[PDB]
Amino acid sequence: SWSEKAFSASKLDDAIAAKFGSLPIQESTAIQIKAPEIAENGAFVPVTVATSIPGATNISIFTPANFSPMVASFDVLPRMKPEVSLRMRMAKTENLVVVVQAGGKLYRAVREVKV
Amino acid sequence: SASKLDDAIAAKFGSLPIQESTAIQIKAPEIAENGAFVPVTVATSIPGATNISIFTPANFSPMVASFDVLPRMKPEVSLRMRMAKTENLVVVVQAGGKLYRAVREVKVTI
Amino acid sequence: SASKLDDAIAAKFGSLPIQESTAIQIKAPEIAENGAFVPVTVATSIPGATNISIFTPANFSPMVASFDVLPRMKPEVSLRMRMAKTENLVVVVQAGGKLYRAVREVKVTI
Amino acid sequence: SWSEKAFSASKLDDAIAAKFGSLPIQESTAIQIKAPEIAENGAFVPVTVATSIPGATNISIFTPANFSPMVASFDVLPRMKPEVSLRMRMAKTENLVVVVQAGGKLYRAVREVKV
Repeated sequence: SWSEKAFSASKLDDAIAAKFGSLPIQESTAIQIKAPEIAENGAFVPVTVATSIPGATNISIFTPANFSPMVASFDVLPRMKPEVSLRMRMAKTENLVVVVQAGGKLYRAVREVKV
Repeated sequence: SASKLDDAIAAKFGSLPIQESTAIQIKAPEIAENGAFVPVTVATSIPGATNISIFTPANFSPMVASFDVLPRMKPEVSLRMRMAKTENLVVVVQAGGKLYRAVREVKVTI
Repeated sequence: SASKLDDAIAAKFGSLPIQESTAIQIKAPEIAENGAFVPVTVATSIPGATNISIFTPANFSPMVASFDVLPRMKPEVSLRMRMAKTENLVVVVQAGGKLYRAVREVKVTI
Repeated sequence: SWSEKAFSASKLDDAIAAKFGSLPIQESTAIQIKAPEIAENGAFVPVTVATSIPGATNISIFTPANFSPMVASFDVLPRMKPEVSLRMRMAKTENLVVVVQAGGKLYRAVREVKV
């Protein structure tokens, strides 16, 4: 498990690098993720992501456990109060990782969904 | 007008068959005030949708948003568009190697 | 890449002959820092130019600026572009029923 | 002359309406116009226009005397510190009128160039 967490952390960093490049990243409370705290085994979990970060031009959603870690990417003109919804099947307890690009900077937020 | 829209669509998606579809929902006010921020929501129930894109052919930037998704996620996008003039919102969904489209007009008043 | 650029050009100008031209000047740094605002200046000496347009095919909005002018005004445009990655600036001038183009790359560093 | 000024004022308002529509307009000091105060008869006058207005997506330049009053229009993505230069022949003493569109609002500035 600890080993698994280290490997899935490794996957995530590479996938972010693959998408945005080697951009400095920070944690932000200006990213809102709403999902159920717990959900049923193998069920469709509604997830909603928003950000109030002004120059946000991309919202990308990563699930580091799954075989392909990037699950969705949203390009938008800035200053449009974007909010994005999707439903994802979830077979095991996993962290959703949201990365927002604004300016030349990445902002990160994470939320766990126990299954 | 149609030429410009098709060019924007082609640059995003390439040369794919496009057809109209009622399986794309666009929620917006029928009419809006000049300068007001308009809530817009777009959704689709098309099963193997891997993209949903929003175009405003009347504007300088004809593509407003693009949502790359995995199949079966039933994507929905919501945003606030400031409206200067009457506008058509064009939504295109890619599923397999087909395009699906819906159009909605938002009238603007003085 | 070229397909996308051509589509953007076609949506602005229609179906006109395009040719490369050294009568379009692009001033930009050879290399830039990631996240830095880059000064960019574009000019042309083409006499009957009625438009000069700036494209960045690598970006979400492939058209950055468009300057409609009367002939003989020798338009020049200047702006600051933030750079996230290496980029090609494509400049297109319309004169009569012909298009004229120049390209310049701006490298970006870590 | 007074009559002329009234008619050229009339032309200008119609041309602005033609371009932007019936949008409320105000005067702004956040529009910079640099041109010679005086210039020689029938000569090419270099003119530079900038604006520091944040959401500026269009700069249009009007010369209300001339037969076609709109002389140039500049569309741009916002937040790019645009500055636009041109050279115009000038046969009589005339006002340059710059209108900037940002948001749903027009901002106006004027400068006279004596010939």
